Amino acid sequence: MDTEALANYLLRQLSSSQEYNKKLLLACGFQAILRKILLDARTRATAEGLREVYPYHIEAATQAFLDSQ
Amino acid sequence: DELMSKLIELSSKFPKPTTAGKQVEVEKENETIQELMIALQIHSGYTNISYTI
Amino acid sequence: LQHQMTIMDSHIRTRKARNKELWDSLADFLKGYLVPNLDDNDESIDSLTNEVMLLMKRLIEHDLNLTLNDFSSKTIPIYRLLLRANIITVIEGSTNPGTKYIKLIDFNETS
Amino acid sequence: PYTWKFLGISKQLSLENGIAKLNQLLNLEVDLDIQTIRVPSDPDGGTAADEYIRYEMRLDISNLDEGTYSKFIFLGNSKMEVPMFLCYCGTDNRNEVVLQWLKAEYGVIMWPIKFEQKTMIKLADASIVHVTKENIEQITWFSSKLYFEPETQDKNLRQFSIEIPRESCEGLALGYGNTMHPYNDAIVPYIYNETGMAVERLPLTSVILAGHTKIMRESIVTSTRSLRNRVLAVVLQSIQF
Amino acid sequence: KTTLSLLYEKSKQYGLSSPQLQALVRLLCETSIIDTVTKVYIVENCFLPDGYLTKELLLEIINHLGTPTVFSRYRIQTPPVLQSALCKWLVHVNISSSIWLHLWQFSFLQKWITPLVIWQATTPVDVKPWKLSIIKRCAMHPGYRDAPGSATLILQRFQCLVGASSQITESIITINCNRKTLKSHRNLKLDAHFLSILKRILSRAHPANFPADTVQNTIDMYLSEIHQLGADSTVSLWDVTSLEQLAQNWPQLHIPNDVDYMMKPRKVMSRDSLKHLYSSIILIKNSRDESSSPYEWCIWQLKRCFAHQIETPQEVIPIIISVSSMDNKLSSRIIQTFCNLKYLKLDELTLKKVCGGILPLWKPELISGTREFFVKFMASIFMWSTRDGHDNNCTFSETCFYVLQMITNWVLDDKLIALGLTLLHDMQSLLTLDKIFNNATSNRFSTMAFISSLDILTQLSKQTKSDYAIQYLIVGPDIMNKVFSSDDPLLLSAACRYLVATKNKLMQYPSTNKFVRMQNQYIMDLTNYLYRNKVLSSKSLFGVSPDFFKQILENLYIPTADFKNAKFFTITGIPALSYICIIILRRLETAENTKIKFTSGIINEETFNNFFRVHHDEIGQHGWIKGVNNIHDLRVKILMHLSNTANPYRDIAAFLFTYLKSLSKYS
Repeated sequence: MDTEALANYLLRQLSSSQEYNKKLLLACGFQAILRKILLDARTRATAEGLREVYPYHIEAATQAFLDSQ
Repeated sequence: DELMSKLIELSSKFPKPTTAGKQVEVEKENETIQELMIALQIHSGYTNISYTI
Repeated sequence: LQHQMTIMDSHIRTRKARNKELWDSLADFLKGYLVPNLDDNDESIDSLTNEVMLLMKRLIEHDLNLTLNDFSSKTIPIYRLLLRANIITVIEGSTNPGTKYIKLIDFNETS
Repeated sequence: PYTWKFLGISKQLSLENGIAKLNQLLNLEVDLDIQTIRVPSDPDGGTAADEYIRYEMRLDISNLDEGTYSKFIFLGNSKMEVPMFLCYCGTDNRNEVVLQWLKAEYGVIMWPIKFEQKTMIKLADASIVHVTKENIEQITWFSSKLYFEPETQDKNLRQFSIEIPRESCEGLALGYGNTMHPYNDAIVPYIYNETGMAVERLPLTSVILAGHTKIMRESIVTSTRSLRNRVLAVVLQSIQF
Repeated sequence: KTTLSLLYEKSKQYGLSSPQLQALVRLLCETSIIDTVTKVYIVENCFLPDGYLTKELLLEIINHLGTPTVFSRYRIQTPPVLQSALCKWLVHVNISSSIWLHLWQFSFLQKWITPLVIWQATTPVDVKPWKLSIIKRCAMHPGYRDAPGSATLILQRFQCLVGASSQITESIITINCNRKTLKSHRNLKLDAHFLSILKRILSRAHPANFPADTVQNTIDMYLSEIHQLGADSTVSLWDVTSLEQLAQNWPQLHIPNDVDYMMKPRKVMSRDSLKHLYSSIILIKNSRDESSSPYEWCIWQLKRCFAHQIETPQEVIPIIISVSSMDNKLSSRIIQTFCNLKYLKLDELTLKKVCGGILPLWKPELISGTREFFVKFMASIFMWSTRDGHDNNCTFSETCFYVLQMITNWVLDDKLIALGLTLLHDMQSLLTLDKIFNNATSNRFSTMAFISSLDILTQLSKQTKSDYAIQYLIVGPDIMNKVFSSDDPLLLSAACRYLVATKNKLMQYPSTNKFVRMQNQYIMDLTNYLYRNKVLSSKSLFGVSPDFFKQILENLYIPTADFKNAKFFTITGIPALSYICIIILRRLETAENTKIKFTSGIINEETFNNFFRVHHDEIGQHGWIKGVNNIHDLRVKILMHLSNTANPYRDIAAFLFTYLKSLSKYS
């Protein structure tokens, strides 16, 4: 699934070069924020210390993300 | 066998085979220049890509 | 092998020749094409080109003093072009913020 | 966890003469130990030609893992037609660098090594045996597990194993009497008598001594960080023709 | 469509040369007269090169493959799909190695660039490690779906091709481990229908430039290069790229001391072609001697072959036999070390395959002891076959053929020629022993081996400009009564074919010499046994008195016992030749178009006469062969067919015409 395919997804839920660039940048933002959520999940996984990023780590990452944004 | 005899004779008759610190540094400079432009010209959309030598 | 018997009556010049050719062609390409395309620096392509001469003589040697704050606002787009090229080792410099040090991967390093 | 890979050496290089050019080639200085050992000291094994010379060389910038800990072993003997072989461990590619230096420097040609089924059984016999400070042999028993993998029509018989706990191995060895190589001496004849199966002929894939080592087609895996000397002597004696 | 039709009609038969390709690709990007949907069709259905694309053409093409940026707004842009299609055509058909890496960075081209860069990474020197950082960067970049597998293909080429580098292999493991796109990348398609058209474009006018007959091989090696990836002042010999370059840097070149690499294993140079000459070069640069490195490696692997330690002896031996066929001193060393009974025990097949390859071309620098060494060795292998008792252990016979092929050279040499003769006769005793060649258990291998050795004497007799000792010129009675006692017709053909050659030397000696007297007995007995039929009156048949023959035919049941004796004294009853005479008469009857036919199978006096007496009143007019009126004539006419080039057995009749006067006249 391409980053421009993520832009296509955001286009499908949202609704030509200028709009193309706008939607590509929106896809960049969505991808970066997904990466941020996963990175904060890894950070929470560091606090607990077991093998892998169990689901409540992504959960806690989302609450911290909302509490800071 | 004739060819080997001739080759051995000629090689025996030849001169023997034969400090390059500056020359190899010059070659490193060559590598850096040529490759750096071989990259930048392509990524600059240059109209005539050529053997930079 | 009879031909070498005649050649025995008879190089390093090639290395110097190709180095000087590469240096002058470096200057020619930079002066002629790149900076005129970017058309930044109020079309003062001579001075922007001189800054690019310094940046190039520093990139070629892979000096760590290549820093984004030293890259002027007119040449930060050139750093962006190099980012697109990806030939530059994209160093997320943790030593110093803002003045991130970026350089090309050394073409001379055999491993 | 400690795996190993073995290569043959076509000339009895004096590695100490050339250590410096390796060091500058590898950008580090490697150690080099020297040991003249007498490994097959038992009377039927011999009392002459035992004078193998062992070299320990290591690439340890650190010793946090096998790759950094990766240590080479050269063991040779002048009476041996092909005089010397090589051992190394880990995934580190500096091993390849030193091998390249060897072949380019000493004009020596090198090849990898394989094992036969009888070679595997002899090596397993060599793995259990230990010698005390009083120059007396002793044996430590492990739960052996023979593991075969034949080829048959329509995959009729893919694999089968013969597991032998410590107690059964010790009992078979004692029933055979006081001996030094129980796997060849007692266990395999017992298996053949009970099943008509020739372990030597059958397509053996591995011999596992639980918690001690795994002997395989191309490599040795060891619980200890190092290989005891009889293992290396058996390898060298297997190199030959 | 008219303009495109002209392009189609030209390229389909005229092809498209390099400048024509340069002009058209410029037209596609610079002009609107060609529609975009047709541009993605012209580049792969009309671009038909006469051969490999020249470097400047590729460089000029590469300008089309660039992209606009916030720098290069002014550049006209080819559409990426057309750019991708153009790369796909480039896949169908040395700074360019550096150029094409930066082509690979483009997302939409990178999959099509992988074969192009791989076909530049064709030498250990072309690849550099820092290039993989750029390749790795794209592999790890989001949005480059093809880069992971595309990079892994290039990485898998670098790791095996480089031969000496830091641990870049682990950087391959970082790339996507599913490798979903890499499976297709290592199995690229050449678009056979486009290729098939290109085959004719390469066949119409010109050879030697991507030749038509070699496209399948040329495409296969290009395919193999994509499949096998996962399926100072002095100069190094490895660094040179041409014979001319080797010539120029002769006093600067030095040979790396890495023996194994040289001895075992397209416009850009292929060092395998230079590796064909590395062995010869080393033997010339270094005066070929015991210290020469090719000598050790060939010995070393050969020792491993006999030990069965080599992974594939059949892969190594072809290099060994080819190399060891030359460098006589090396050839001797292999012979001394390996031509012995001990190595026969270890592996007969390799030894017979090996020694048979080398020894026909070998020359002994020392005459003394050579035959004794060979005779001692040859006796052992003979005993080895008989010790086995297996006729399938015919290694003695094959070795006999090989050494006699060598003996041809030993007799082509003016010296050591008596060496070849004595060895020839010493061997020939072995082949003629009954247990190796029994007239009942007659294995052929003995027969062809001997007639070959016998053949050598026929050439030796015809080359009698070089003189010889009368001993070892006549093969001798013990051999000839032996072959006569056998009945293989080719062997009989060889025997007379030898004696006509012996005849050519006969008149050069006085009649009253024993060697002339024994060979006069052969022809007399041979003529009597075959044609004269007066054998019982002879003192002996092949040294055996006739009183046997009458007695041997006792307890020997014959249908027409009225003629017990005369059957065996003719080729028509001599057993192997008897069935031959049936075949001879069948063709004679067919060529004659006889309506009457020889009623019996085997031919003889009573079979002859029996069916004429019933046909006699009309045999006089016509119905059967008109060149015959008695049994002797039928035997004659049986030979008359044998008197021409058609038969392989013609020599038995031709040789003996010279002595029987009537037969000479009929010939």
